[PDB]
Amino acid sequence: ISVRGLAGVENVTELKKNFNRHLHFTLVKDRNVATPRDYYFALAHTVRDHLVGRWIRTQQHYYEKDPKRIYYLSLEFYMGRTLQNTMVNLALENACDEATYQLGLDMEELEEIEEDAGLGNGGLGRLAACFLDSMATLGLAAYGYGIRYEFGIFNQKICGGWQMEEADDWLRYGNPWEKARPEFTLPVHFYGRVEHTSQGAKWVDTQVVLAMPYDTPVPGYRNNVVNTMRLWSAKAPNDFNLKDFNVGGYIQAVLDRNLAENISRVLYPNDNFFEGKELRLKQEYFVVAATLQDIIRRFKSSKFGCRDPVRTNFDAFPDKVAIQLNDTHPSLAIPELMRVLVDLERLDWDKAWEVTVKTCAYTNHTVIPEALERWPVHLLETLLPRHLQIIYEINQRFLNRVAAAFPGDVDRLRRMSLVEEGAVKRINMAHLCIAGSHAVNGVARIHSEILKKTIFKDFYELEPHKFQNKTNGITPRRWLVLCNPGLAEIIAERIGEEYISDLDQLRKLLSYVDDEAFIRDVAKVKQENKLKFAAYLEREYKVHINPNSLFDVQVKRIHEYKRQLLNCLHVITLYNRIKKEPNKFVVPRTVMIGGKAAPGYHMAKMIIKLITAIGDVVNHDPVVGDRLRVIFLENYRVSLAEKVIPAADLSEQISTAGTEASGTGNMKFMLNGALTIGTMDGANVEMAEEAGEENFFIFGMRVEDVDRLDQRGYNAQEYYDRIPELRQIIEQLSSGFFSPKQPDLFKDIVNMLMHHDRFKVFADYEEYVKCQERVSALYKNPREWTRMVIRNIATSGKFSSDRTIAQYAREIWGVEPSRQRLPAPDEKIP
Amino acid sequence: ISVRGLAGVENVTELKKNFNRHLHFTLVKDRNVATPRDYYFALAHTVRDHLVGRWIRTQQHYYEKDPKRIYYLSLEFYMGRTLQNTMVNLALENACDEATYQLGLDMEELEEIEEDAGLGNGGLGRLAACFLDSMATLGLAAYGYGIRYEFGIFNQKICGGWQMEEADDWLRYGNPWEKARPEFTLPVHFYGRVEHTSQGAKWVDTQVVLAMPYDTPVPGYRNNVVNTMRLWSAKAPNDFNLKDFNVGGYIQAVLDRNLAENISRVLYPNDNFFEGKELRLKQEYFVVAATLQDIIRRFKSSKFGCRDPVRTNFDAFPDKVAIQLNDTHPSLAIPELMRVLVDLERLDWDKAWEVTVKTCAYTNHTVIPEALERWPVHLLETLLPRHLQIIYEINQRFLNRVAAAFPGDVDRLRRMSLVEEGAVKRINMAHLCIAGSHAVNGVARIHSEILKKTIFKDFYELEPHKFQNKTNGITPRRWLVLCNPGLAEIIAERIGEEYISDLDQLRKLLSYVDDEAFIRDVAKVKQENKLKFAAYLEREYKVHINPNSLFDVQVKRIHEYKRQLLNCLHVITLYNRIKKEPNKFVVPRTVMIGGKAAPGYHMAKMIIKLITAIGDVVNHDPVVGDRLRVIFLENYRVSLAEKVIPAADLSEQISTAGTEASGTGNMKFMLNGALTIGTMDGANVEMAEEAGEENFFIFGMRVEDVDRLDQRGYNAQEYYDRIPELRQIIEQLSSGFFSPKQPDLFKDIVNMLMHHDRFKVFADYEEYVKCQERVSALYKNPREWTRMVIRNIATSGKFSSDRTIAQYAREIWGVEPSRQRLPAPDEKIP
Ligand SMILES: O=c1[nH]cnc2c1ncn2[C@@H]1O[C@H](COP(=O)(O)O)[C@@H](O)[C@H]1O
Ligand SMILES: O=c1[nH]cnc2c1ncn2[C@@H]1O[C@H](COP(=O)(O)O)[C@@H](O)[C@H]1O
Ligand SMILES: *Cc1c(COP(=O)(O)O)cnc(C)c1O
Ligand SMILES: *Cc1c(COP(=O)(O)O)cnc(C)c1O
Ligand SMILES: NC(=O)[C@H]1O[C@H](CO)[C@@H](O)[C@H](O)[C@H]1O
Ligand SMILES: NC(=O)[C@H]1O[C@H](CO)[C@@H](O)[C@H](O)[C@H]1O
Repeated sequence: ISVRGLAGVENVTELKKNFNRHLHFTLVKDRNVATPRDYYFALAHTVRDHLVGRWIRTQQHYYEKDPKRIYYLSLEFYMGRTLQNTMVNLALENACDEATYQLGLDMEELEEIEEDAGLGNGGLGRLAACFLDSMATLGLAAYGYGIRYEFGIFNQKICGGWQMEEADDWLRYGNPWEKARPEFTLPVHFYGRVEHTSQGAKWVDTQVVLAMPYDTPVPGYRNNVVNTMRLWSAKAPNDFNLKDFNVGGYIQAVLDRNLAENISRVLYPNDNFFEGKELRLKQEYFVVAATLQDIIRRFKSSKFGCRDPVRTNFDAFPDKVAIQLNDTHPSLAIPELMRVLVDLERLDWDKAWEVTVKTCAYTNHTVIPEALERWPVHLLETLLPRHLQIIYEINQRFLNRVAAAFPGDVDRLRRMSLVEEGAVKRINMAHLCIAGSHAVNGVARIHSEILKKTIFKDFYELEPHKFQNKTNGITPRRWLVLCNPGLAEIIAERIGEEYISDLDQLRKLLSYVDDEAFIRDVAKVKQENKLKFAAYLEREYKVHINPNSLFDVQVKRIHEYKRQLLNCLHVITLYNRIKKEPNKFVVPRTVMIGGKAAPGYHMAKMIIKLITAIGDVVNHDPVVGDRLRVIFLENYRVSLAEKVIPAADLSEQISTAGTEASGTGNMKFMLNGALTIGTMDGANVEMAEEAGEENFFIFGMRVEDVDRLDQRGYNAQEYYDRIPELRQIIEQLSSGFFSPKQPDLFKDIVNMLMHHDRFKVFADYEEYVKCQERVSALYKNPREWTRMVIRNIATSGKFSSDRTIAQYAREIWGVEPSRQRLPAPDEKIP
Repeated sequence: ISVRGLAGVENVTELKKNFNRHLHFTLVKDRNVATPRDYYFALAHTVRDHLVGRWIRTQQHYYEKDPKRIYYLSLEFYMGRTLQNTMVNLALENACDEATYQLGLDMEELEEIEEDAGLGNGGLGRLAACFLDSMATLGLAAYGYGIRYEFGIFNQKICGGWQMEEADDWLRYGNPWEKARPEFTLPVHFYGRVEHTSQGAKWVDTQVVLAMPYDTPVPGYRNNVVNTMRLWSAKAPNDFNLKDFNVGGYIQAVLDRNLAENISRVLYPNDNFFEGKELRLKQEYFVVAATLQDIIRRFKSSKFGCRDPVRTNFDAFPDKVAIQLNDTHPSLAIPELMRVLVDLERLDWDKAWEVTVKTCAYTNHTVIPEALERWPVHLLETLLPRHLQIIYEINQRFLNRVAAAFPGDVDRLRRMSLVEEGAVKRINMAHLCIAGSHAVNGVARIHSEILKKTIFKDFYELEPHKFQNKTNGITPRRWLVLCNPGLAEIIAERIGEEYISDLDQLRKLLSYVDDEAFIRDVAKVKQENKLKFAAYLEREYKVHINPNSLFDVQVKRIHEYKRQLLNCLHVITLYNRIKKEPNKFVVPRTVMIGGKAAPGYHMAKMIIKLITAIGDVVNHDPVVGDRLRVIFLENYRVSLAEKVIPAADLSEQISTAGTEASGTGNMKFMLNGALTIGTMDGANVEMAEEAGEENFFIFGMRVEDVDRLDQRGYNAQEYYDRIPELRQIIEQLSSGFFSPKQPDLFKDIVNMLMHHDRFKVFADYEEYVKCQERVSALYKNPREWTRMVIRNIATSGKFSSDRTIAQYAREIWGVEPSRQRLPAPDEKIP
């Protein structure tokens, strides 16, 4: 059937009876009233059973051996569905497929019932999920820590061409994967005041919120290692949240508990954009305060909570603990760790600071200013008074370091300060992170260099040893084996299976680049994928596409810097050319654009309306026929990504040079047989470098060109004046060609494009359509297109998250990865 | 060990491995980190497994056979713990005891970990729970329908002698008994307006709240019948509760979902008191609207949803459905059933009304005016506009019936109206219930007569056939076998086990009233019970009592009509007499008073402070010694009742004649070996009548005496003037003898007692202490006390809820009870 494992005799029988046990005893249903949703749950519980045994021994193992522990703090974890992934990592897929078949059910149909765990916005959250899978596969004693939002990223609905947001109640029917651990609830403080008494400061008169943990298992790939993802939930105490007496109402006091519990209610739907709301700051401190207590508790036991030197010496803390900060969201971990060490454990400042810097490491993910976290001091002042005092003291000492290294450089001092003066004073969280961590890294080579050269230049000059780079990666398990079993099978047929946890081995495929059978197969699976997606489209969304055309797709969050607008201009150009010479042959294309816009991002929402507006015109023009279709992919998410990517021919990674820190969707497309048209931005550079620029469609300005233009001054009128095809489009938009009933509907887009385009869309227009012509040329030659594809796939190995994690491990965390199978799952009950 | 069933070889082994399965696979723990709480859950899941098989076949059975269905609507269901009860009804107790023992654990210790299901206030809610157990034991196709409050009755804490209320988070650790059924969610409407169009009215522009059901199994006693208790939870729709667009904030819209979900958040802690708050009205309509939809759906399938006459003829509705209204809380069921039949199904008014009256039956529970539900019309008008219109039409037609029967009686018309004019117009829910039901019943003989003679006189004259009586009862399973296995065993030793589901058989014990061994045994178990309770007291609450003294207990909600104050006066009297003649012998007594006061009931809370104030004085007077102890039993609840009642010698049921509709705690004490001192009120009359007044300590005014006094005019000064012992107490209260630091602390109590005592506490004072002297006299003669006890126990059979349900069944519902074992639980999987 494929290498989804063995469908053993004993195990298919065992699976079936357990499927029936759960349907009866767990779901309390009988075959006669059971629905697909019930069947899905019986299977999920049956699969979950197989990894609890491993989960328990893994955790027990780490307790016995006591290795260095990795803590990955992130406010986002974009997990997606987890049934199939679990089957894959446990080699259960074929057995489950068989068993459910014998039970008379379609596993694929059941898999579609599982709700996505959308606890993230985009790249940053998905990176975290890929990292977890890799850390488990490389046998690292690693823990993912976050917030268990009951409402994840909103579900997007397109009404009359506009985006409609609706609550994502992913827990509505339950989550069979998590395991509530109410017994490990912890208290978290807010507000209050600071009392300076005799021997130390005291954080007093605080409001308490309880943090209840929920553990989700993270299975490694076929090595019997099951790590833990601990997500916190906010709960109100039953005392003060009722006990602070003297009139108000007993009922009202019970109803008001949903005020402290609102902390983990909803994820903030902003991607690369900072909103300074108090609720967000609360979520940030919440995950940090609870997580650290758990970290120190585990440390206090270790082998110190037995003997060792005997005396809670936190000198070994950094040798046993490593906490990674995913962006600046969990930045309060630094001042929080100091508060606990200084205020509670009573270490001296300096010893405490040495410990903190040595255990903390920060990852930066963007250079755009509007994404930078600068919290107003009046907020920190009220909500976390002691942390503010600690931050001012960290700043004081740091700045003294600076003054001593750069005597007289008074502007450097203000530029480096953690405190920003002006309208309102703010705290620059990124500066905090750099000062309190022993390593700061970028997510792609160019981005990392940009940090050193630009944004964090002064910091780099002060401590050059802190700055590193760790190019992002993706997991070949979910992003290849899981979503594209067909491609994975034909690869395995030639080079075996060891590449799933050693993607570098994909290079061996280079020697099949002239192989006639392989070229035929690679081209076959991509055609099978396109057919399946074309079907799904009419199945769930309804209104036909042509599977023979080139599948041109751009799926990612809607942003001005990602330039879906630049993609829009090209689509309109194709349309206009066709209308000019109808009877001329052009390569057919189905251009699919999908992505979510943050609720408050007016421009982003205006862009989604434009895309659908273009499709209304293009898709109903009889002269165009089936040569051009413009489709907006609704509710783009992980599970949807797993469907489109394997069906794509062309991947659009056209951000303005120097704005996309890395990107990861780009890597997903590369490993799945799509060719890339893009700019020399983020990881695009390393991908072209790995595959050879001849096998990549690169165009537009490089970072240096962008800066030159800025010195000069960017003027969009010039481009408007010198390109008639461009001029024709802008005037079509301006006159209502795309919005008849509302002729001025797109005035904001045009106005912006002409007068305040921060991302110079026009500057790359000519080179973009010229370059698009070259891919259409190559697509006309099936054999050569597929051969270039094989050059990409065969060369994508460097982009596996296993490689990324192995580097973080050795260069930042100080631990050694290991592909050693944990001693089986075998029963045991001590 | 006792007759807690057989501890079979095969089953103790089977239980153990299943206990281990769950501890591993369900709880995901290993013996080395498992806590008592974990052990409790493993056991609970192991026990729950045994009744799912029966649950499924019972429900399937009712679907096949299609008998008449009973629907018990109640806003309260005071269930208490459910582990032991389940073991008892399944004959699993000894097997579980053995198995857990072999596993090295104490079942009793684990049982103490289960949280009480406090979804009720007192009598009314507990009656509902006892009724469910009985309906299952008598094989009735019955369903309990209510609200799944996430916060039940508050937990009471005594701080400095005052009651402190704190949220009852009973779901904090989970509920292994319920089974969420999100797939059966239903929509419920609120607000909106009525559109009268061509063919009928239309309820339009409503706000929708979703009702999600949760089923809990209700096992009958050893007959393999497992009925269902369906509790609704409020959920916000994800559309409009987000989709009603045009600025407000996306975050705020998601946070505001906890506004529609507040409906099932907390139970209203009022016992026999009406609070006209909008939230309460919402809860009331919520349970009714959801429940009825479920009722009609099941009806539409029946055997009509196949064939029968063919044409949704609701003429057979009453032959297939019976809905019992527990008090007036679910009274909206009447106008709601009309709205669905008339507005949706389009039946004519008259046919619809005939159906409604024939399926609905109402139970009244109190005669005090402040407990009567009179909803302001402006509330109904805004929240349920169509129901108000239907109510006015029901009233219109009813009043026309009245006018036609009593021509010219214009005052009768206003007195009978469902609409009350005055300050604000109100709707008298009780009148609604009488007009729309085919049977109205009281809960004890005297109470029922009082309804006919007083409160509902006019209604009785119009339709005498509607009024009936159904004396309350309690379940011998939880209230005897479960809480007092020792007494149950010695009874079984003489007369067998058939009395557990046939309590009348307890009469056979009369012939052992002179049996020397039996008297010794009955007295032995009561001494063992008192010792165990005396221990528990120091264990969990700490500060000694003497097990040899008489256990004088009064446990029920704190009310002015229940007269804990009258009990207080006697206690102070005993104290004062002792202080007068210290060296005189008196029978030692530990007087235990326990109960919860509604948060807003100032007087009730003042009484709790008095009780503790008396104990502070009495309990620390060296002259008193161990002859008198005053203890306030904290957080009185079902699980606590199961501990004190079996340890009581004297039961206090001293409400003012004509105020306690029935009572049930009284019956609990009678079946457990305590003698009763009380007034001729509620069921007390029938209990004395059953045991013989010679075996009962009756005192005080009868109903007739109370009325005579009211004609005359009650003047408390008289009693104050003529009784020096009484005068001495009032002056002790008045001068701070019981509250040194705050001398005027109890001025409200004294003021009330002297000037506005609605329940004439002073009027029964003399006869009360005189009567208390007679029980002390009898207690001095152990042999005769125990013989009188045997006369009570042997004669309590009439007070089993099996008898009550069998009457409701035959005289109101029109169904025949059956003690037939359902065809085993045996596997099966169709
Ligand atoms: O005190 C202890 N005795 C024995 N095993 C322990 C103890 N503390 C932790 N463990 C084991 O280590 C696992 C790790 O627990 P953690 O504290 O949540 O990381 C637990 O599930 C147990 O298997
Ligand atoms: O359409 C049907 N076919 C077969 N069994 C049914 C059907 N509807 C209900 N049942 C059975 O009747 C039980 C009663 O379901 P209820 O509707 O919740 O009362 C179900 O759990 C099934 O065993
Ligand atoms: C991989 C992924 C992303 C990141 O895509 P980019 O193109 O790097 O912006 C975002 N959303 C989803 C659903 C993803 O799977
Ligand atoms: C039985 C019971 C009641 C009812 O007692 P009464 O004395 O009738 O008022 C109230 N609360 C609890 C906990 C009960 O078990
Ligand atoms: N999605 C994102 O917010 C950011 O982090 C991702 C993961 O590091 C990057 O690939 C992306 O370029 C950046 O905008
Ligand atoms: N507890 C109560 O509210 C009421 O209903 C109970 C059950 O019918 C009665 O026994 C009680 O006398 C009455 O006050």
